[PDB]
Amino acid sequence: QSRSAKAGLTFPVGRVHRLLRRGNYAQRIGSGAPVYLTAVLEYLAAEILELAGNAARDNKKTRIIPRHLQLAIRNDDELNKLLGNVTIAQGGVLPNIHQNLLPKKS
Amino acid sequence: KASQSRSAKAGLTFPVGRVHRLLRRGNYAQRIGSGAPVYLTAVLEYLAAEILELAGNAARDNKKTRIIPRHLQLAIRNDDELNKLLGNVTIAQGGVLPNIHQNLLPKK
Amino acid sequence: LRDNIQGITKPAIRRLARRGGVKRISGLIYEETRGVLKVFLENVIRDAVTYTEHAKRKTVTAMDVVYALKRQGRTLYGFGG
Amino acid sequence: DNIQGITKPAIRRLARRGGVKRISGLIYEETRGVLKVFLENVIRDAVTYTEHAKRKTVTAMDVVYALKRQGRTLYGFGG
Amino acid sequence: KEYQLKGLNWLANLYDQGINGILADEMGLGKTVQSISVLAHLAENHNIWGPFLVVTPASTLHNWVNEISKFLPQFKILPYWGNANDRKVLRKFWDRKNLRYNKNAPFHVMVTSYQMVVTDANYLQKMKWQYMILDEAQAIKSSQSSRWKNLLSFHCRNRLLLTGTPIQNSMQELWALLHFIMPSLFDSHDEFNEWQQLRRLHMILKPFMLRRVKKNVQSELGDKIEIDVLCDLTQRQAKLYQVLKSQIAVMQFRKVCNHPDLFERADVPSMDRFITESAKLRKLDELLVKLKSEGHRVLIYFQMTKMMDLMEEYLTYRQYNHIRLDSSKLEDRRDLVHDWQTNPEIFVFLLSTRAGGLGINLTAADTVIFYDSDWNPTIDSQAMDRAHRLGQTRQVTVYRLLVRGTIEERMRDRAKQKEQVQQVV
Amino acid sequence: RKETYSSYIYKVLKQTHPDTGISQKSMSILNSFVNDIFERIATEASKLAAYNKKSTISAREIQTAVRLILPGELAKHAVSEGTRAVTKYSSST
Amino acid sequence: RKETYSSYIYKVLKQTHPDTGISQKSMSILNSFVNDIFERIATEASKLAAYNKKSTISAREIQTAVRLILPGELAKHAVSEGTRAVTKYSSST
Amino acid sequence: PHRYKPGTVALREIRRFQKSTELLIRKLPFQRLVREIAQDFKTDLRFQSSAIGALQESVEAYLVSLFEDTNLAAIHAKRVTIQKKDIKLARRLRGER
Amino acid sequence: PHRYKPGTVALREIRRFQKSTELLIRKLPFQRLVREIAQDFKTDLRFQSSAIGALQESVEAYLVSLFEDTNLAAIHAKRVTIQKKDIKLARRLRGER
Amino acid sequence: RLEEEKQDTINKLLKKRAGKSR
DNA sequence: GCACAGGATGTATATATCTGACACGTGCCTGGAGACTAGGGAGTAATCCCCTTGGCGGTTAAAACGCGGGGGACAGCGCGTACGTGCGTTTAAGCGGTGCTAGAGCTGTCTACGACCAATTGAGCGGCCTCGGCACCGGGATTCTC
DNA sequence: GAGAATCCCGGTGCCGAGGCCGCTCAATTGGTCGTAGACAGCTCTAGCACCGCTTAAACGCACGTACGCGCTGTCCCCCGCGTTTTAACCGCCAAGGGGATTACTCCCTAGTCTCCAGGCACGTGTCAGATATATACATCCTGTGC
Repeated sequence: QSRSAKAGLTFPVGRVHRLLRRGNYAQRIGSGAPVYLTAVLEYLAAEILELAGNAARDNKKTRIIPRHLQLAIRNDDELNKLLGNVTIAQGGVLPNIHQNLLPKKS
Repeated sequence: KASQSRSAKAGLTFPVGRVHRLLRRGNYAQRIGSGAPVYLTAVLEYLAAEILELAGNAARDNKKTRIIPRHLQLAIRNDDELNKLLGNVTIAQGGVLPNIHQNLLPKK
Repeated sequence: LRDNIQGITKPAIRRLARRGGVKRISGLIYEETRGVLKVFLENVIRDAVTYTEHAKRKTVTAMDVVYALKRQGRTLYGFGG
Repeated sequence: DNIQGITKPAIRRLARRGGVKRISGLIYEETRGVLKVFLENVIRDAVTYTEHAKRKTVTAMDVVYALKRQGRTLYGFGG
Repeated sequence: KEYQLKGLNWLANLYDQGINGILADEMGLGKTVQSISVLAHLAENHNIWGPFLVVTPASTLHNWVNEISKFLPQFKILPYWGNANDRKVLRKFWDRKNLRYNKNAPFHVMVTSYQMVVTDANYLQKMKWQYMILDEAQAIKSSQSSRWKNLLSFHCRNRLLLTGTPIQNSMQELWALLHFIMPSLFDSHDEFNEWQQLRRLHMILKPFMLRRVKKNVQSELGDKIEIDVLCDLTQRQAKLYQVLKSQIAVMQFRKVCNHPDLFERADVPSMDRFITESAKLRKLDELLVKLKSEGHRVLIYFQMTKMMDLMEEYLTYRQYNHIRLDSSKLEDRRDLVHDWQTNPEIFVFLLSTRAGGLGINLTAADTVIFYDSDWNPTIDSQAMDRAHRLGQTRQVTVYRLLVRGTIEERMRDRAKQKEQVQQVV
Repeated sequence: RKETYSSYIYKVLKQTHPDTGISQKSMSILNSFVNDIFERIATEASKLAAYNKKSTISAREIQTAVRLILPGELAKHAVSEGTRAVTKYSSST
Repeated sequence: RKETYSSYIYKVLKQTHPDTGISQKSMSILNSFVNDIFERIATEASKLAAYNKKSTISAREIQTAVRLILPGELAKHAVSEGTRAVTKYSSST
Repeated sequence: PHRYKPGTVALREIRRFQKSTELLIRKLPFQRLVREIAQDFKTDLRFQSSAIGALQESVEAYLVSLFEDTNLAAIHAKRVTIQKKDIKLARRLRGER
Repeated sequence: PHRYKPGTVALREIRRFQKSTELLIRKLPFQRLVREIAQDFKTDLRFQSSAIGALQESVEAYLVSLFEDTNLAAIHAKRVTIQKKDIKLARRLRGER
Repeated sequence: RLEEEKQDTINKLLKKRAGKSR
C-alpha cells in the first residue's frame, strides 16, 4: 500500500522523503515530517488552483492561462504578500488606476 | 615525524582545521576536497586583513588606540565595495554617516 | 489602555529624525510614526517568540531575536556573539 | 546603433503598462542605460554558472538560477 | 593613662553642650589612644557600638588598623579600601537598614581615605552616621575642594576634627574650619574679614582650642636640633644659573639648583664627575662617611620624582641597603615599615613628603636630612614629627642642608615668614 | 527520464474542478511554485534544527517553520490540516 | 568552553598595526562578520555544487562562488590570494 | 476634419494594453543586445531560445514595476509628467545601488 | 539679548546628533512597550536585557533609514516640511505594508 | 541558608585577607 | 570726567598621590595531525543525435519623420499659519540597592526512533494516439465623443 | 446630433491537450542496533519587583516669522495624425558542433586510533584621568583724587 494512501494524501510522501534524503539538511529525518510537508504542500496547491478555477469561471474559460494565475495570485493580499518578490511568465499586471488619473469630472 | 598544522604549511594564519571541521558537520556537502578549506581560509584572511586596515586608519584619523565601533562603521560604510558587500547589515554602536544635502544648507 | 505607544515621547521621534537630518517636522507625524514603530515591532516579535517557545524556553534571549532579524534581511552584528 | 536596438515605442509601451500619462522626451536614453546596467548583472551571473559547468552554451536554467540568487526569481521556465 | 583624660573629659563636656571639637596639637603624643578612649567612654556612657567613621590617608590607614588591633580588640574592625568588587562586597557587608545603636553587627569601625569619601559620596550620601573622626585635617582647609563639598554635605551631625597644624594662616582656612565645626553660624567670609589685628584674634578663637605643647612631659624623645649646612655652587651649577636667565617657571628654577644632570645626562658618563658636579650631593658624601662610621640610621626626604630617582644610583657605589617609598603600593607600605622597625641592618630610606611625613612610627631613627624640604613649614613640621615621636631612645640631630646665594634663600625667607606667623598664633 | 508532479496536481484539479483544463506552461509555473515552497520550508527547517543543536529533522521543526514563514489565515489552516493528516497517519500505523 | 576566532584576528591585527587595541564589542562585530561571510559563501558553494549534480566540494566551485558574491576588484584580489595559498599548500615537498 | 482630445486615445490604449498580456519589445533586437553584451566576457556563447524569453520576461517585469513606482512618485509631486529626477527618486527609495 | 537665525542652531544640533553614538530613547518606556506588545502572542514572557538592546538598536536603525529617505522624498517634493504623504510614499517604495 | 552562610563566610575571609595582609 | 594705586584672582605647572583600565604568565583538555583502510565518484574518452546558428526570401506591420496645437510645467507673488524658540513647572527614568526566585543549563540514563541492508512490486513516465477549444476572419450591435 | 472604436456572435480548422500501453527503476516491507533525543535532578546565574531620591528633560503656554499653499499668466515641448521604408517575422534547409549517454579506472576522500600541543581561562604587573596644593607673577576689578 502507498504511504500517501494511509495518510489520505495525493502527493508522494515517499518521493518527497527521497528528495529530503539527498536534500542535505540534517543527518537523520523523522518519519512524519514528509507526511506533514505533503499535507501542507497539497493544501497550498489546493487553494492556488482553486482560486485559479474561480478566475477561470469568472472569465468563461475552461483553460488555465498564466493571466488567470496572475489575477488569482495578486488579488489576494495574503498570497501577494508571500509572492511579493516573485514574477510570473506571461502573467500580466492587474489594471489599477490612481483616482486622479481619470479625466473630466463626474 | 613531528610536524605542525596545515595552516603554516599553507602559510595562513586562520585555523584551516577549525574551518574544515565547520565544513564537515555544517552539512553543506558530504564530500569535501582538500583545497576548499585552504582556499576559504585564504579568502577570509584577506577580507579580515583589509577590514582591519580600514579600521586601523579610521582609528589613526581619530588618533585613538582601541577600535570603537564608530571606527568600524566609518571604515565599512565609507567604502563602496563594502557598501555593496554589507548593504543590508546594521552595526552595533555604529551611528550614522556625516552627510548633509546642499539644499538644506543656508545658500542665501 | 496605558501610555505605552505614547510613552515613546514626542521629542524622541524628533531626535531620531534629526539623526537622519530633517529640518521641519509637522505635528501630525508623531502618531503615524508611532504606528510605524508598533507595526515593525509585532512582525519582528512574532518571529522572535516562535523561535522562543520552539526551544522550550519561555524567556527571550538575545540570540533567537538576532536570527529573527536575520529572517527578513535586516541582520545585526555584535549581539550575535 | 546596436546599443539602441530597442526603440522609442517600446519604452512608450512599457510606460503605458506602467500607467503613465505624460512622458518627457529625455527619459529614453537613461531608461536604455538602466536596462543596460540591469541586465548586465544577470548576464555576468549567468555566464559564470555556464563556464563552471564546463559548457559553452547558456540555458534558461542557470539564468533563472541567477535571478533566484539576486532576489527576483521567475516561474515557468523550470527552476 | 596620662593627662589626656582631662582632655577627653573636656571634649565630652563640649559634646554634652552640643558643638564639634577642635584639636590643635602636634602629632606624636599618641592621639590615637585618646580617640579610642573617647569611643570606649562613649560606649560606656550611652552605649553606641555601631556607626563610626575614620577618615585617614592610605599611609596611616593600615597603621591605625594596627593600633586598634593591638589596643582595643573588642570592636569589630572593617577596612574599606581596594578594587570595585571588594568594595561592593564591603558595601553589602554593612547591609544595615537598622538605624541608631546596634550591638551584634560588625560595622563598628569604618576606615577610609579622603578620595574614597569623595568617589563614593554618591554611595555614601545615605546611611546617616553618628560620629565621624577626620584625622590630619590639613587636607580639608581649602573651601574649593570636591572633598570639602562632599564632607560638608554629610549629615552625620558631629564634625570632630583631628589635625596636627591648623595654623596654615591662609586668612580663609580659619573661616573654613569654623564653618566645618558649625555650618549655621559661619558662612560669610566678608563679615569675618571686616570683623591690633594680632591681639584681637586671640580671644575670638580662645574657648574652642586646647593649648598643649611637647615640652610638658619628660623629654627623652631626643630634643631635635636643627643643624644647617650652607654651600656654594659648583662651576656646572654656576653656569646653569646664567644660562637659565639668558633665555629670559620656578619649578624648573628649582631643579637646576639640585643637580645639573636633571636636564642633560652625561653620555658617551663617569660617576665621579657626576657626584662632584653638584655641591649639594658633594656634601652628602662627607656626612655619609661619618654616619656610616658611627653606623647610624639615616632618613632622607624628597620633593620631586626627578631627584627621587637619582640617589639609588649614588647608593650603588656604597652598596647601601635602601628602600624608597612614595605611587608605592599600600601593602608594600605595610611590611617595609615593619622591616624598618624590626631589622637593624637597614640604614637608608628615600621618602617623599605627603606619605612618609604623616603619622608613620619612625622612632628608631634620629638623623633626618631635608634635601629640598622648603615648600611649606607645616608639612616640614609634620615630616619632622614623623620621626620625632615617643619611643626614640637617643638624641635627635636634624641635618638640613641648603645652597647659599640662590633662590632657596628667598624661598626659605618666605618659609620663615610663614614660620613666625604660625608659631605666635 | 525526469520526475514531476503532473498526474498528482491534475488529480487534485479534477477532484475539485472536473471541467477546467491546464496548460503545461501554467503547469510549469505551478511546478516551480511548489518546489520553491518546498525549498523554502526545507532550508528554514534545516537552519532551525541547526540553531537548537538537534541533528534530526522532525515534525516539530517543520511545524515551527510553516508557523513562521507563512503569514496569517493561511498558516493556521495549514497547521490544522497537517496535524490532522499526521494524526490520521500515526493512528493508521 | 567556547569557540571564537579572537586570537587569529588579534594576531593579524597585531602584525600590521602593533600600537592598536580592540574593543570586545568590536571583537564580537568581527566574529559575527566573519561568521556571516563564511556561512554565505559556504551555502552558495554548497547549493551551486549541488545544482550541477556534483557531490563534492572542491576549490573550483568555492572560487566560482567568490566570483559570485564578492565585488570584482576585491574578488580578484581574494582569488589571487587563494591561488597563491593553494599553490603553496599543494607544493608540500 | 476631426482631431481627438489628447488623453482619449491614450487612456484607451492603456486599458487595451493592461487587459492584454503580450510582448512589447521586438524579439530580434533584444536578441542582438543580449548577444553583444554577452560576448565581452567569453566569446562564442550559444544561446537557448528559452533563456532569451527568460531575459525578456524579467526585463518587462522590472521595467513595468519601475515605471509604476515612478508614476506614483511623480503623482506625489502634483505632476502628471514624469522626469528623470523621479526615476532617480525611485532608484534612491528602493535601495538597489 | 542676541538670538540666532532659526536653522543655524538646528544645523549645530544636527551635527551634534550625527556625531553622537548613544541611544536617544529611554529604556523604561521601550521596555514597557515591548512587554505590552509581547503579551498577545504569549503571556508571562521574561526577557534578556541584551535582547531588549537588540530590539532597540534595530529599531533606531530602521527609523533613521525611514526618516532619511523620507527627507529625500520631501526634498524631491519641493518642500522642507514633511507630511503624512511622505510617509505613505516612502512605505510604498520600500514595499512593505 | 547554606549559600547565604557560605557567602557571609567568604565575605569575612575576604575582609580578613585584605584587612590583615593589606 | 579721567588717571593712579590696592586687593582679589587665574593660573600654570609641576610634583604628590592615587584609582581605573589594560598586556602577559601557567593548567588543561580536547580536537587536529598522522597513519592505515577502501570504495565509489570523478576524470576521461568514444559516440550519438539534436538543436542552433546562419542563410535565403517574401511580406508587412511599425518606426522615423514632420506638422499643428494645446495643455501642463513653471516663475512668481501674497497670506496666513504652523511649527521653531524659550521659559516655568512638574516628573518619571534612572541608579543603586536588595530581596527573592525561577528557569537555563549541565549531567545521567534509558530507549526508541530511524539509518542501513536484502527483497519486491507497481505505477509513473514516455511514445503513440485522438478529437475539440479556441484564435482568427467576417458581420452586426453598441459607446463615449466633439 | 454622426462616427471610429469597442463587444458579441457565426464559421474554419488544427494543432495542441488528455487517455493507452510497457515496463523500469523506485516506492514499499521487514530485521538490527546504537546512538541521539526525552526526561528527572540540581544549581546558580540572573531576571523581575519594589523603595527612594534625583534632576535633565518633558509638557504647557505665549510669540512670529519663514515657508506651504492658493492663484495666475507663460511658454513650449509632447501628443495625434499622414507617409514611407525598413527591418522584424515567418518558413524552411542544413550541418556540424556541442550537450547527453555510458563504460572503466584510480585516487581521494570518508572512517578509526593515537597523541600532544594550540588555544583558551584565569590569575597578576603596568600606564592614563582625577583631585589637590603652594606661590610668585601677570591680570582684572575696584576705590580714590585732580
